Amino acid sequence: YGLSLMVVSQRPSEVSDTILSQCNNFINLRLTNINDQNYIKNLLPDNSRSISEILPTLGAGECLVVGDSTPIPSIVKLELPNPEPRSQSIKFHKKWSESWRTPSFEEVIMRWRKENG
Amino acid sequence: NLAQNEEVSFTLDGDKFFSKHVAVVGSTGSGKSCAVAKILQNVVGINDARNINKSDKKNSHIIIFDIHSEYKSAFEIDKNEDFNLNYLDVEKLKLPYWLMNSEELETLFIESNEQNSHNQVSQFKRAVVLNKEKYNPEFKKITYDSPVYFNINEVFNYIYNLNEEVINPKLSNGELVENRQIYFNEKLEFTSSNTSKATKASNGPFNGEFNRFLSRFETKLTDKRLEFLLLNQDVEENSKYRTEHFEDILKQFMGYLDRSNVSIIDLSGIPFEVLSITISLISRLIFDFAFHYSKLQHQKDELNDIPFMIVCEEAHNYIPRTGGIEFKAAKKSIERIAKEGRKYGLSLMVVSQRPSEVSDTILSQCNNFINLRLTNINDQNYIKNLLPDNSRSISEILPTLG
Amino acid sequence: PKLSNGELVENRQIYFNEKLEFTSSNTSKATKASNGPFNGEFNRFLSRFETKLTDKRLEFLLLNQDVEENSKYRTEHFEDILKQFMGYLDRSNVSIIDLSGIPFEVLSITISLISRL
Amino acid sequence: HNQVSQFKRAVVLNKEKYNPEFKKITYDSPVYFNINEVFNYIYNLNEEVINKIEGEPSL
Amino acid sequence: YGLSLMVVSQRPSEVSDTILSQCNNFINLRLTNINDQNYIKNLLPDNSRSISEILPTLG
Repeated sequence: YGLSLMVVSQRPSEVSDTILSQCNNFINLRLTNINDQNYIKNLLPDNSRSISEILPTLGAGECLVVGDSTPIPSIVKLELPNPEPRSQSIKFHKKWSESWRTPSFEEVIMRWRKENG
Repeated sequence: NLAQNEEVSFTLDGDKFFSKHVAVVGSTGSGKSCAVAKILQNVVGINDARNINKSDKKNSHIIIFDIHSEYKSAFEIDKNEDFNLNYLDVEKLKLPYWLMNSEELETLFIESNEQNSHNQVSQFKRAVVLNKEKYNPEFKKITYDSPVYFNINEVFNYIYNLNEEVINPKLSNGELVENRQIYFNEKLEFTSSNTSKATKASNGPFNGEFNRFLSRFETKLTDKRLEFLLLNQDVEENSKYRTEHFEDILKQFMGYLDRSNVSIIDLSGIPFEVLSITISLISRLIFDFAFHYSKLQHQKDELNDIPFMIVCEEAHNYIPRTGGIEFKAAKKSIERIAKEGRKYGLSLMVVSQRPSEVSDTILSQCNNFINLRLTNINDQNYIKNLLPDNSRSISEILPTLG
Repeated sequence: PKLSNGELVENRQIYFNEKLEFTSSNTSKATKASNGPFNGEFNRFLSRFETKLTDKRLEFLLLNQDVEENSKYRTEHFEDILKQFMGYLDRSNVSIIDLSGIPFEVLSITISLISRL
Repeated sequence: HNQVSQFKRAVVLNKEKYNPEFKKITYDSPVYFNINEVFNYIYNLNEEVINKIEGEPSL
Repeated sequence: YGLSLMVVSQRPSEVSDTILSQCNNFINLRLTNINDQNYIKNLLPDNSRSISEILPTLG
C-alpha cells in the first residue's frame, strides 16, 4: 500500500524487534554498546557478518551500508546537509556563568492561570 | 586529576554534563556523597571552604531533595564569605494544601486503612469545590483541580452535617432556613426524630454514614507532624497565605527570597505517608514554572535564562523499580521532569544507593553516569547494560574501584 | 429512574444534554427507591475524566468543546483534516510532524492516530 | 477476600472498643485485641439472620 | 539504626539471595557442596576469587 519504514534509534537493543527485523537494508554508523553490537550482528545477513566487526571503529561522517539495494556492503562517507539540523536546546553552563538574573517572577504566575483557574 | 597520573588535569565538557540528565550511584564507604559534594562545590564555586564568587553572585541553581539530612555541611560555611543556604526543613517549609490535585487531596484526606463507605468521596469532592467557589468569586471556571484557596475546616463542618434529621428545605435551624452555606460557618444542631409537619421529618440521606470518617479526618486536622501543609487553618499565620500569596511559596524554593544559589529541601521530619505528595507537588510546581517561563520567552525569540538543577538523593525510595501505590504521585512527577524538561530548562542527577531498585523509566533517560564501586553483582550487570559505552574497559572496573 | 422533582425518565438520552438530579433511597413502600446498578461506581473515573478534560496543555485534542467553539468541526471536516497531515493544502512535499510540545502521556496515542490514518 | 476483610474489621472494632484513648487505631497497632470476641464476632456473622418484616427497618 | 546481620547457614543456595548479597565480610569454613561453593565464589569480591579455591580443602 505504499508504506515502508526506515528506523532511527540510538539504542537498537530497546526498539521492538517486530519492526527492526523487517528492515532489509541498513545504514550502520559508529556504535559503542555491546548489546547493540550483538543485536545488529544478528539482524544483518551472513554476507556481511565478517565486515560488520568494524562498527565500533567508524569515524565521523562515515556509515556502513548493508542491504539488497547495494550490490555489496560498503563504507560511505556522508556529506553534511545544507541547511544543517539544529535543535534549540538549552545548555546550562554559560547560563550559570552569568550573574543572578531575577525574571521579575510575576508574569509566569499570571501565565499559570490561563484566564481564571 | 587522573587516577593513574596525578599531575595531569582532567576536564570535561560542562555544557554537555549538567544540561542533560545524570545518574549517580554506587555503594557505601566509597564516598558517593563525597563525590557528589565535590562535584556540587566545584560547580557552585566552593574552593577550600572559600567562595570564589565573592564580588558577584553566579547564576547557579541547585535544588536538593534531602531525606537523610546529612548534606547541610556540604555547603555551610562561615558568614563572612556571603554564600547563603536556603535551608527548608520540616518546620520552616510552607506548602499550602489547596494547590493540590484530585489524587493527592483524596490520598491525604479520604484514603484510610478501611474500606470507604458509599458517597464519602463524592461528598468530599463536592464540599471542596463548593468551598473553593465560595471563597473566590473572581475566578470564572472552578473545578476539583483548580489551585485556589479554600478552608479545610469549613469542608469538615460540611461533612459534620452527618447528624441530619430534617429531610430525606426543612433545616431545623431557626425554623426553615433554606441556604446550606451556613453549614460552613458553624457546626449547627438539629432537632429529634419524634416530630412531623406538612413535609417529611426523617433522617438525612447521609445520616449515620460519616461517623467513622469525621474521626480520622479531625485527627488529621490536629496533627503536629503535618504542620507544613497549613492544615490547622485556625491559627492566623496558617490563614495569612491566600490565592494572591502563591508568589511567596513559589519563591522560597527557587531561593530568590534570600539570593541563595543552593536551596536544600530538608525532608527529615515529613511523615512516610505524605512524602510522595510533597515530592510530587514540588516537582509539579517546578515543571509548571519552567513550562510557563519557556513559553513566555518564545515571543521574544529567546529561550530559558534560569535553568534548574535537581538532585534526588537516595532516589530508590520514592521512584522504586517495583512497589505499591504509596509513591505514585512522586513517580509520575519525576517521570514528567525526566522524559521532558531538557526543552524547558530542567536537569536531574538521580542519586541512589541501589540502582537495581530504581524505576528504569527514569534511569534510561540519563545521558551521563557517575558510578562508584559496586558490591552487588546484579547492580554491576544493570549498570554495565545501561552505560552507552562499555567495551572491554568499562565492564571490568566497577568492582575493582577503590 | 425517578428525578428529584418526580418525573420518571423514559429515554435515557436526556442525560446527554445536561446533568440531572435524582431522589434518595427509601425503605418504605409509598416512595420506595433503590440504587441503580452503576450508582457511585464511576467516582474516580469521573474525577480523572474531568482532570483530562480540564487540562490546558492538551488543547490540540480540542477536549473543551463545552465553552470553546470546537464543535465547529463536524464530521464534514474530515477532508481538510486528512489533507493537513500530508501536505495537500500547501502542496508541501515533506510531512514533518513535530511532537516536542506534546505532553509525554499522550504521545503514543497521537503517533498511533497519525500512522493509522 | 471476604474473610480477610471481616477479620480486619473485627480486629479494628475490638481494638477501638478496648482502647478508646488511642486515635489512629490501625490493624497493625500493637494494642490489645482479644481473640475470643473476634471468634464470637465471626460466629455471629456466620449465623446472623436479617428481618425483612414490613414497616420496621431491616436489622 | 543500629542493627546488622551475621548470617550462618550450611546451604547458601537455600538462603534467599536478598540478604546474603548484603554481607560485606565473609567467614568461610570448609564447603563440600559444589552448588554452594559456586554461589559463595560468585558472591565474593573479585580479589578473593583466586584465593577462594581453598574451601573444599580447609580442615
